Amino acid sequence: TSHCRFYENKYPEIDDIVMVNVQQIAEMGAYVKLLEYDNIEGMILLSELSRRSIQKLIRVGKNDVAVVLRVDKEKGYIDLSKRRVSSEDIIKCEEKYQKSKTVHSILRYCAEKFQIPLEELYKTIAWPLSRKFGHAYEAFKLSIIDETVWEGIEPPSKDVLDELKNYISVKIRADVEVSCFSYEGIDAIKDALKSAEDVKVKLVAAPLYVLTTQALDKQKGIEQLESAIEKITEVITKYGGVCNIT
Amino acid sequence: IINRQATINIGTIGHVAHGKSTVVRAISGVQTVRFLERNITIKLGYANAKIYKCQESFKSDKEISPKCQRPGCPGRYKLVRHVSFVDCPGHDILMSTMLSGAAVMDAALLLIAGNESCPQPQTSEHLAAIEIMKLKHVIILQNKVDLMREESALEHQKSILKFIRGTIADGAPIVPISAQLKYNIDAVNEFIVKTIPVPPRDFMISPRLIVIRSFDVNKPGAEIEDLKGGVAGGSILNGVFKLGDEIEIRPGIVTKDKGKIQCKPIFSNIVSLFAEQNDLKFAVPGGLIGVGTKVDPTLCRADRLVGQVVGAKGHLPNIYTDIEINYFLLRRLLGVKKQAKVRKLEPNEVLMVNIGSTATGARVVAVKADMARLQLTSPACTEINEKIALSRRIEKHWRLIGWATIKK
Repeated sequence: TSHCRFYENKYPEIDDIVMVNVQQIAEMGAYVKLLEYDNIEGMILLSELSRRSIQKLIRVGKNDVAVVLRVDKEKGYIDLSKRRVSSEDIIKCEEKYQKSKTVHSILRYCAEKFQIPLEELYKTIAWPLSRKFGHAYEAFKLSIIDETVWEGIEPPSKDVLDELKNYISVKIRADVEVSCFSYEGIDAIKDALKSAEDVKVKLVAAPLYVLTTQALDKQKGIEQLESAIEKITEVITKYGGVCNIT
Repeated sequence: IINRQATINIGTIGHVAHGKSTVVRAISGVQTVRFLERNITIKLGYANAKIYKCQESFKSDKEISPKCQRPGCPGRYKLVRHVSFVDCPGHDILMSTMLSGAAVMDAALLLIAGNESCPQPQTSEHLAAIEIMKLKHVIILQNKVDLMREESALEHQKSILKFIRGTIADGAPIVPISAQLKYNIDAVNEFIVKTIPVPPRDFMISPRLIVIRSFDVNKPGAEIEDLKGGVAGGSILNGVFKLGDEIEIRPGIVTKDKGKIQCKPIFSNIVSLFAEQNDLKFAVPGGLIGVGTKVDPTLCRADRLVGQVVGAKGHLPNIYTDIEINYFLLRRLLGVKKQAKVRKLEPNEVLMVNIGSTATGARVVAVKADMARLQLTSPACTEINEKIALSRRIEKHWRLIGWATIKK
């Protein structure tokens, strides 16, 4: 089950920005669910929505940025307006929304795993991350870089945390052909291996050797493979045998 | 029970789809090598039989099992001999392998099926080859008898008898045996002991080894830091080998491809000997042994080492490109389905000359009457005199003509 607030409180404040996903239109305006503050419905009348084809632009599925004007803190009554929002801060609002979405995504694996309510989890997460630091995504990022924010609250489930970490967290193929005719060859092969392996090198049949080279930043794989090839070439020339590279 | 290796080499001949592998299985138990990396090198496989006698009736004497419980007597079997089988295919295309097998063989087993036609050319050719390559100990075996009538089999036997009279093999025993039903093998075993003796062999003779098969010991899944050396499946006719000696493969190898070749024969030290099932220190001549040497596993892969001579360090044989042969020709051709007359040898023609185990293509330069000079494309070695079988081309594939000896 998906519920609970995004920031700190269930009810929005004055002048704050909220993103809405519209389900149905044309009766009063749009009384639809929120994505920035809880899942309680927020309403716009057919005047504040228009800034400058009026029916076609919104309809079903599309997202709208709106500023909160009137709040009734009793059970759940929120009023929204689209006309007042300026173009300069729209990008910022969007960014905020994205951050919120990311936070929500982060608090789903926990819900899935230990079969416990999501709201409680959210509450337990928001205290050292979303209150002290500012936003939660940045805190999470900081933690991933250097662990300092997870220290504040005691974990009821470390396994979940580990899983989350894992979630948050390149093989290049090469072929070397061996076709020696020398006196000793096995030893030479072994020597070659001792210079080519140390990542993962496997034997298949007899003339073919399959090796997978791991790269850190994708481009780094060319520098090691070539070196390995060179080493291999050096290896078999002295004894009196041949090894080919395709 | 002592773990003694092979004493005498016995070979088996027949035809395609007749049944030889099955017969071998019936005789021994361990499945044949044939039937990419392992086993695949030639046409001959690898099998081993057991000769244990229980003497404490009629035909029932020898057995296949180590423990005697089948005939009646509960006493343990007496050690007689242990033999290695060389199964050669009887196909019209592949015959070089068969020829190679023949050179090492000391005993022969002929197989003819009952239901098929009585005169077969391939079988006759095989017989001729056997006659040529110093073999007289031949046992005739009838394969498919269960699908045949009461008198038909007798008639077939009579026909066979009529056929075999003018040949070198005079007193050849005839046994009817089932391959799929597994019966009458005891009689065969008895015959093996009776008719065929072991020729005198001593330590004094210089070591000579012939390699037929090649093996590489590499297993998928395991890491490369656990490797095994190259194994050369080689049979010995003369010369006793022990663990800790230097071996050389004679004919030569190409290592560089500009620049003239000067590199010596392939030197290798013996690591481990594979005889029958388990490793042994001594190697008694008269059997096929998987000689595991310091040679590359990549070299012992497929069609590279088929019929090549191997010598021990401290002995010098000769390598020839031009060979001097003393030949004798037959009247009519054997192997053709129809019989064609053998023509006189024409100068400058591609003919296949099989000296012992080597499969080489040779061209004729000079013909006199009995002596002939041949030019070889692929290198060959000569030690003493060697037993040679000659093969020519007339229609599509190779046909046997006669026998030859090196005059040196």
